[PDB]
Amino acid sequence: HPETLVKVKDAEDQLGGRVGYIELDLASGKILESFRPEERFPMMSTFKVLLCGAVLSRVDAGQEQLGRRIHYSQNDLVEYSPVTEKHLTDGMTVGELCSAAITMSDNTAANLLLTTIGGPKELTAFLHNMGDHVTRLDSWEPELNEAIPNDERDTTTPVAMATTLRKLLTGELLTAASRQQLIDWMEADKVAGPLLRSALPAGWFIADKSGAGERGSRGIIAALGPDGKPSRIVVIYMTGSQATMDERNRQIAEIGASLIKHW
Ligand SMILES: *[B]([O])([O])[C]([C]C1=[C]C(C([O])=O)=[C][C]=[C]1)[N]C(=O)[C]([N])C1=[C][C]=[C][C]=[C]1
Ligand SMILES: [Ca+2]
Repeated sequence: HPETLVKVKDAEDQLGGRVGYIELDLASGKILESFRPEERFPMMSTFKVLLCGAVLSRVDAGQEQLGRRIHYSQNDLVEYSPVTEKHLTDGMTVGELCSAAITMSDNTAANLLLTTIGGPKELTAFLHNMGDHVTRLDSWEPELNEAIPNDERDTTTPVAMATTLRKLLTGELLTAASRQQLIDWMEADKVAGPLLRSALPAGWFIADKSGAGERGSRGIIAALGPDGKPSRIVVIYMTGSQATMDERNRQIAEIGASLIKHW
């Protein structure tokens, strides 16, 4: 496997569109390497981690409980809701909704959680308020996956997302319990098998969240490291090609193989 930045540029060569990449040291926050760090990419389902950050912040502020059961109708269901579609009678707790949104990419679960915080506008305010003046959520699922227009809506940058993820996971913004719950959900991710996880050696820790959108869009955010503990943050986004799902998966896995090999 080639050097990581070479592999990233190669992925872009093969896919077309743009590929963005950043690797951060978790302990220090220092940027180790990057490519297109400050360019915008659609967040796609990766936003669901930030959403649950906002939910946990409200729990920490005594405004929400993870045990609170939410009921909803079949009319609330949108595409890609593999968990929520199974609980129309019994409903789901806020904590269960976050697990579904993060670990299964459940869209209705995300929408229901957005409602609890006051919508995409309030998620953006939450981000602005913790120091992220770049990332913006403008739409609900499943419209936010349009990857254009309109036009910088529903976007982040690799460095914005990486910095914000780091603050959520290790900063004093959330309580220790809440930081732990957020990473626990990400560690339990069920649908990112073919991505960074495919290149992960035995004994390593990974907590991640993937996403997919229109116009060749794919992405992953991760905290990972050897010896069962995370030590670096990795964010990879891609958009603006006609690449099939399999090919986009392959390039991300190959970037992963590279950054592990050249750790
Ligand atoms: B999303 O990325 O905001 C959402 C759900 C989804 C997540 C993942 C993943 O890897 O986490 C993947 C596939 C879908 N995306 C969509 O709702 C989008 N319309 C979509 C749905 C199916 C396949 C591609 C895109
Ligand atoms: Ca290029």
